[PDB]
Amino acid sequence: MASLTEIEHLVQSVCKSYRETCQLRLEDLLRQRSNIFSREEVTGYQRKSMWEMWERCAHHLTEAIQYVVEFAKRLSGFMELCQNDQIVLLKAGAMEVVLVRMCRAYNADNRTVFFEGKYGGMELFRALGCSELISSIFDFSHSLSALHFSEDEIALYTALVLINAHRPGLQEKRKVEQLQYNLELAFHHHLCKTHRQSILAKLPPKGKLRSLCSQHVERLQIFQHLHPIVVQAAFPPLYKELFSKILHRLLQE
Ligand SMILES: CC(C)(O)C(=O)N[C@@H]1CC[C@@]2(S(=O)(=O)c3ccc(F)cc3)c3ccc(C(F)(C(F)(F)F)C(F)(F)F)cc3CC[C@@H]12
Repeated sequence: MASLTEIEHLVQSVCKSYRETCQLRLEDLLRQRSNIFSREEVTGYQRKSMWEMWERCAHHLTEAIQYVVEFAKRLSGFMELCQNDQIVLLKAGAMEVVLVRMCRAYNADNRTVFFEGKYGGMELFRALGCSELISSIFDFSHSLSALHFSEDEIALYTALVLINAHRPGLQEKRKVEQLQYNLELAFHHHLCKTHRQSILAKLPPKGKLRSLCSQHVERLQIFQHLHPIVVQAAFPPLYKELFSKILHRLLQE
């Protein structure tokens, strides 16, 4: 349906929604790159109990997912969908959007990430006992950072991660299909206009994001078996809803 200028307003409106629902400002993230944790502070984290590290990380993932819900709310056409599809889209997209957004807090020169006020490497999360998933998270961020995303690019790409008509459970599939197409056009027009079409082939493939989510849910089903009471008492209720309601409350707000 959409025309040009109408499709150009969408680019501006999708970048605004993303700028707003940013957990950390990109400018403040590049400012703290020099604040690397000491070998002692690193050792502190490595010596934490597995369940205390897991609940510290679960709380951080929940906080990040809560910004993605807010982003989805301000996303043009998203709140114009039915509530079933809104939950379908978030319950698949939210984690993958977080996995994309996290590249802004990864420094590729020292292979570190901003965590709890300072930058630290893979070794910081050793207490989690899922080195393979940590490796995959850092390697994904490494490849995404190599694209040298702009704030507009990272905004349109994440809205496309979120709006996928190939999600099982969509009641109004054709409505989502129309929005996914308008957002695809908007993304391609910005890449065209800014002479950045090159990144399309360089972008991550279909199952790269999908494999991280499966690795995460496999590794949680493993922890949750060893410490089921830790999950019930010390894990956030939104984390448990998405990976083991809250979404209805956050949506109508
Ligand atoms: C911008 C900002 C704040 O950095 C951000 O968006 N963070 C994201 C939200 C929290 C965070 S992190 O920093 O704590 C993190 C953890 C391990 C890493 F290797 C790298 C980062 C996180 C926390 C737990 C997990 C688990 F799957 C994992 F098992 F991997 F730890 C969990 F715990 F959920 F299972 C994965 C991730 C990856 C995405 C980032």
